[PDB]
Amino acid sequence: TEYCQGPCHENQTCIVTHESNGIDIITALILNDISPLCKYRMDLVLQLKDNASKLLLALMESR
Amino acid sequence: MKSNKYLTVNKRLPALLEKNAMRVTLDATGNEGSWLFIQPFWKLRSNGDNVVVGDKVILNPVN
Repeated sequence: TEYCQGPCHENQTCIVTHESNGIDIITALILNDISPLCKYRMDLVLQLKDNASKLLLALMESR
Repeated sequence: MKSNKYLTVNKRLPALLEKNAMRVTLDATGNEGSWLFIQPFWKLRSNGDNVVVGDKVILNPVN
């Protein structure tokens, strides 16, 4: 986020066009629920989802 | 489907050669012991969660 939460315009391209699936891993973080963590403790999965959403928002900004 | 028989576990029956193992066969009508519980052995779903296609289910004996 702090890499690209500004209109950096470079780290965003560096991240989206990554041959690592990481851009897909962020989406999975948002959507898919963490099965063991969420049952035992729900706050941390919520924090993960919020941070993933903030990162994805950072990934568009002035584009 | 091919055999038209239900997988039933005869609890009080030794296996072919196992010293202290139970026997499982195909009964054409069920001996009231043909109930198998799909517990979450995959460690991904939780009790009551939908059985995930491909999930490592645990078809434990009921009777």
